[PDB]
Amino acid sequence: MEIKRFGRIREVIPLPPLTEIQVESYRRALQADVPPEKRENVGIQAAFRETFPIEELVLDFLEYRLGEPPFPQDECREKDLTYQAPLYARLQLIHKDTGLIKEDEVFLGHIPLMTEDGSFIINGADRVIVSQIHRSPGVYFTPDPARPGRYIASIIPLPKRGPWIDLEVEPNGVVSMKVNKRKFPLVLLLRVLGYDQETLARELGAYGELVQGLMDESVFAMRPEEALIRLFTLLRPGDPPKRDKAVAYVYGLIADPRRYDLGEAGRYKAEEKLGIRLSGRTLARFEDGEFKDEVFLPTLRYLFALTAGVPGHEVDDIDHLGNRRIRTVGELMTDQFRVGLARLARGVRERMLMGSEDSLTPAKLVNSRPLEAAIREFFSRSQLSQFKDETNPLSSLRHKRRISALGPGGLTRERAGFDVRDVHRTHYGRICPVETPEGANIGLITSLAAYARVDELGFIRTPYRRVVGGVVTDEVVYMTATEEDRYTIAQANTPLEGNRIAAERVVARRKGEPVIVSPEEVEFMDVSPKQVFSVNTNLIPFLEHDDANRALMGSNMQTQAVPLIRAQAPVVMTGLEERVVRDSLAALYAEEDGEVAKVDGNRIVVRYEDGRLVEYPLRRFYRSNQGTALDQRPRVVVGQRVRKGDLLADGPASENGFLALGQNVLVAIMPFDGYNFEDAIVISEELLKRDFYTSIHIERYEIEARDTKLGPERITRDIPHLSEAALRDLDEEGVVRIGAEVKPGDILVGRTSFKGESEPTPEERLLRSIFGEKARDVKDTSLRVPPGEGGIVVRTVRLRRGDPGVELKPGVREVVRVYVAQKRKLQVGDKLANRHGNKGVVAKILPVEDMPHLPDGTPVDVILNPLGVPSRMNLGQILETHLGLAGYFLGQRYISPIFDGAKEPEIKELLAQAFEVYFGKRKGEGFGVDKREVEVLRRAEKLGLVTPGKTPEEQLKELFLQGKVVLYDGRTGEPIEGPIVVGQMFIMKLYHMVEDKMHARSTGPYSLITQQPLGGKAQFGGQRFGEMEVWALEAYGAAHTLQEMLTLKSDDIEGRNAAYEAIIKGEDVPEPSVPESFRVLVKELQALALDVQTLDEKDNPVDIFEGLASK
Amino acid sequence: SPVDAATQSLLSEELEKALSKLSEREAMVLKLRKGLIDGREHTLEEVGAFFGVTRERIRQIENKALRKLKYHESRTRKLRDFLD
Amino acid sequence: TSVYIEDVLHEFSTIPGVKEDVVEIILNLKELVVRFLNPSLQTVTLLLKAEGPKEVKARDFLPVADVEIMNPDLHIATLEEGGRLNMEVRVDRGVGYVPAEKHGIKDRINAIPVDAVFSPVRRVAFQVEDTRLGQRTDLDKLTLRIWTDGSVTPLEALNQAVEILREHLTYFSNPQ
Amino acid sequence: VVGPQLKLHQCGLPKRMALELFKPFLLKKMEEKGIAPNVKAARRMLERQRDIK
RNA sequence: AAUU
DNA sequence: TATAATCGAGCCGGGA
DNA sequence: CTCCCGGCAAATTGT
Repeated sequence: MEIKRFGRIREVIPLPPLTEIQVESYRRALQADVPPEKRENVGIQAAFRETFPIEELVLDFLEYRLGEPPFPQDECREKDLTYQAPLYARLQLIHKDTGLIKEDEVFLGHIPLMTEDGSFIINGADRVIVSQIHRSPGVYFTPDPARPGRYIASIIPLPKRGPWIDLEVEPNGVVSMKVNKRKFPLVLLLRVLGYDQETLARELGAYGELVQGLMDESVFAMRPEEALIRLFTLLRPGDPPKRDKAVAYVYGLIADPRRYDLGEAGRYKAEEKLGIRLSGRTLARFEDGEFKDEVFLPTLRYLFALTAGVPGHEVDDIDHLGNRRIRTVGELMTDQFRVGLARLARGVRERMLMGSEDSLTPAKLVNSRPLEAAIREFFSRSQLSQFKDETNPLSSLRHKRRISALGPGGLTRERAGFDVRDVHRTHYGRICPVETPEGANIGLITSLAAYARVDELGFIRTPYRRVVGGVVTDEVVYMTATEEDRYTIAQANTPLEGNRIAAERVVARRKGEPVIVSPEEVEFMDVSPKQVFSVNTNLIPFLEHDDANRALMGSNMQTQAVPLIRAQAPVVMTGLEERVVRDSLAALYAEEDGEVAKVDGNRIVVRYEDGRLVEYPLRRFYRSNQGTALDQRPRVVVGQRVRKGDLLADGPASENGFLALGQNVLVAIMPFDGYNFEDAIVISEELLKRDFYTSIHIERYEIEARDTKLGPERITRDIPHLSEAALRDLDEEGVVRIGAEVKPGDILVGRTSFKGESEPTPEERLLRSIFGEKARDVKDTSLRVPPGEGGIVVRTVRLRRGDPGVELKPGVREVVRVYVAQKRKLQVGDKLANRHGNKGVVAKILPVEDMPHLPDGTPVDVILNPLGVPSRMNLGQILETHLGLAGYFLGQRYISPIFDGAKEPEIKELLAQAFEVYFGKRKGEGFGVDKREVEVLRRAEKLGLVTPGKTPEEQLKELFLQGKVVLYDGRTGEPIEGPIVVGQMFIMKLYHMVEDKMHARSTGPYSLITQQPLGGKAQFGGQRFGEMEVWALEAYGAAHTLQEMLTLKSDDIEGRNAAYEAIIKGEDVPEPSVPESFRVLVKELQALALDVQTLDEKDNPVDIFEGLASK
Repeated sequence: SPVDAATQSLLSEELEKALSKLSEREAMVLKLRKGLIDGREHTLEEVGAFFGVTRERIRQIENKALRKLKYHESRTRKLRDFLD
Repeated sequence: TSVYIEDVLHEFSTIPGVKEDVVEIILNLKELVVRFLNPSLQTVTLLLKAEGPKEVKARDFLPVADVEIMNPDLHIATLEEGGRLNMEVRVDRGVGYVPAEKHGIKDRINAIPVDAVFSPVRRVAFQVEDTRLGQRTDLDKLTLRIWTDGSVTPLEALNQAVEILREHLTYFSNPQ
Repeated sequence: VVGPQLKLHQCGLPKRMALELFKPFLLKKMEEKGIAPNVKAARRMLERQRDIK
């Protein structure tokens, strides 16, 4: 079919590589493909130079190398292994006394590798490292909230790489410095740096009242040494002020490039704000035996001039995106590497004391356990290392571009107010204003804008076009927020003739503030509207018509779309849906030009120009993290001539290379008999018939057989007391056969466990004895299908001990995994959504004959209630339908970009051409206007919809141009009394499916200490009837209902047993007993040496333990 | 669990209903041999000492006791469902 | 209603040499329109064996007496050099839409039950137009458009429809 | 899910949910009707989903 | 981290 | 059982 | 005043 694209905007540059924030960051950290002498000092390289040399014997760092991975990516996932490279380091040991040099290359453990698409494999599971926003290091000046006319100067280093410093000017007039919660007069520190009153008096004197608050006579009376000892006694009480000890403490706090690290970005921000040059990343130096100042005097100088109102001095906006920077994967990982490196150094010095002080190499001196643990800790347990969202290809693409303000070195959820969550003006073009979580995390987690890229310092830059004179260049400059505030930036839609600005007045920005400006004043221009929003937001056509709160839901919900076997691209696209599939890496493309040699379900073989025969295996029905099926399908045929970059296979949720998150269905907007109520959705059974919204899902089942003190667990087909019906589908070994249909209760893997010591009860001994089946040594522990699950068995993996290549955790003989697949047809309770935030659960499935239908017999697919539109103010879905109607008859799909889209006249033109096909066909076939079409036309003209006095064809066309048609009720045959909006809409089946959520429990597992039911469906849990639920029962005055919740249905052990027995005997449930959790409370208060006594009306003790606890 | 408490209780009650339908002398031997009394499964020689008879005599009343037990079971179908 | 492909254990399988996965192959078999000439024949079993670089269409099914394939051009599987496709498809007569989970029909162990859309009727519209007997006005002219897959005829449909409706009106006979 | 046809005092309750929620009651009724020999046998019949008549 |  | 080793490394309200 | 301790919605799921 035809693809018609709208919009007049010529975008000078394509979207950047979308995972570059991930891919480029880690490559930069490892530099594995760079030869060691040419590596720059960054990432891993910089970490080594910081930890070494290790003094105390001196151990020095030469170079490192990364090996090749022990196992490929597919293999790691199979075996629950981390995808990683061996790290080695060449170290030379020197004895400073002797001169002796022993050198060896020591093994430091493994480092995890990033895959091509920017993710990790950590113990078999795919993970993503989320970038972290935080305050950029540098020197900031903020207004003091208490005293309006005064200011605070803060010197902030990288997280955990030094303390925060505050320079406050107290009301008494002296400049105070705050470090580690302790305050003192800053003058003391100035003297330690070697400043004398001559230098300080003459330097800052220009500011009249301020220089005197710095002057303290007693401090000048003492040399830098007396001042150093004096300060140390202030900061560390009780520690003897030994002269070598004070240098050591103070040096480590200020001048040590090992214990105090300003950023590289910190240096630039400092150099730029104060107009100085830093020799390094420390606030001071230890040079020529004394301390030599770097930062403090320039920072003190700026503070005094600002309080005085000196021109050229400003306060810093701490939420400005120039002062807030991104910590990418590489930087985050390197930080953990540096910590692990420092612990290993602690280990070196302790080994340089014990055992032979002579006979030591680097191999005996280095224990890498501290390093392996630090990295394993970051990847396994960090708050920024998250389980990959791979529900659909877009899920993972969005995850990698997310920005978190939480995690180790940022806010807590109870610790962040409004300012951080707000949308700052500098977010324009950098961080998306729409795509953020609804709920507690709103504004803390955000997403990178489409055209944004993070530079080497960690600041987000966004592209703009140069405008010189009135000419718009094609040169794009990626700008930081700080640099953007200098210019006047015109909007991207400002009219153009050629490269010349064609409007006399343009809409532009100065510091984000909107302003109207002449073409002479235009320094730059936005590249595109797409640059303001995230990738998800950019997939919403007609976004300009949707209220943001709903567009937010639209963005996020595409993340949850389940891959459909029939998945299709939307009939109205934004033009980004090709790039997302390509950068996602689900789809497979041709490397160079060539010819297709072979096409299979399992593989595609291509003959290139090179003559070389390249084979691309295809991932078929593989189970993703969320159980959606990632499966690739071949899109070319044998012998097809393909070019470089031509599509070879479709990934999941892609159709001919376009993102397919859903289906295009014929929708009617109208109430329908209350099945539409309050966002519910009505669908045609025709959708299931043709397998729309059907998705494949795979669940993984696992079981271990382990050594016990009672003897081995065995995986066997021999299970005590089981029929051949129950074992039918198990193979020789006890594993369910591939292909069998398994239903709840069915055995997946047979297993036996040795009966404990209190073996069969004497009751059981005698019962079995009666039947002459002597009691077995083992019990049936087999893995079974959980309630509500089941499907077709597609795979089994078995891993024993003693088979090549596999070793399990201690005690585990063998591990068996069963992969079970299901084709899920759409059903009542499943959740649907469009890209505009309209979401609802399927409440009714009508037979095709009940569905409203067009006069020519075509029934609609979905009926959405119009009551969902007006309050939500998301009208893009309406425009989507009109253009979708036109496309249904013209057989075409459209690209309408955001904010430069199809407009009403253009949609009307397309609709007229459609009407010609929808109607002229009928008139030629020998059919005229319907009687009922006339009745509706009568009522429509009463509505002012059609012009009175035109022919029925003319009026039906007037309605068709409003996107409305005559609709017949399939029940009656009578028309709907008014014309109804009908068209093609793009709707997704989200990951929330009743099959997953339905749960019920009579009785089941109980908790150890409280004896209350466990929680959650997976444990067969009970529902929590919490405080507020108890209030409800109380307000109803339902005392006996409530007491049941508190006793027989929970932790009253005696009561629940008796209550169950009564129900199976037909008796009424007995009166309850003491809840066991009260007994727990009583004993816990006794453990606190508090005597809690239940007493009767006579004040005599009542024993709620029934004699069991008294001697 | 509530189910288990119910199940084991019902089983103890049906077992006793069947053992009272045995002579006292031949029901006590079965209880001593399967451990329902004292928790231990007594040897054939020990049961001989407490009823003062021969090790073979005690084996004989256990099989006839167990056989008579088996007969009452085929008749009332009471204990069959507890075999799981 | 059911499919057995040789050396295929379940629906999520894939066949060497064949481009389509089994899910798509069964999706194509759901479009097969199969007419039973003998009214007494309620179930049959089509056989297909193909190899080599050929595109299997519905014609390649082995002809069976009293059975006509109304769409012999329908694509089934694309096979490539060395690709071998051998299957047995069980076709039944029935009513309405009976999904695979419902009937669960398997001729043999490795059989894949298939969702059955039995109804031969593809589309139904009816026009109501104005007419007169020249004295009286607002009379109705009724035109029923009926499309079918060809196994049953638009007219045959209409008679069965009328016959069903007639038989239903009988049910009003015995009151209580 | 919305249930327009319900009277105000009613709700739609999935049969599979009700079988679990009412399971003890259901066992007794399965005994009165000859559907199972006794309560213990009735529960075993509900355990496997293909065993439910 | 999700859903309401 | 014996060279000698000798001091660590988030905002808010309310009540003493 | 300053500081020190106590608070800071519910149910559900997921690796």
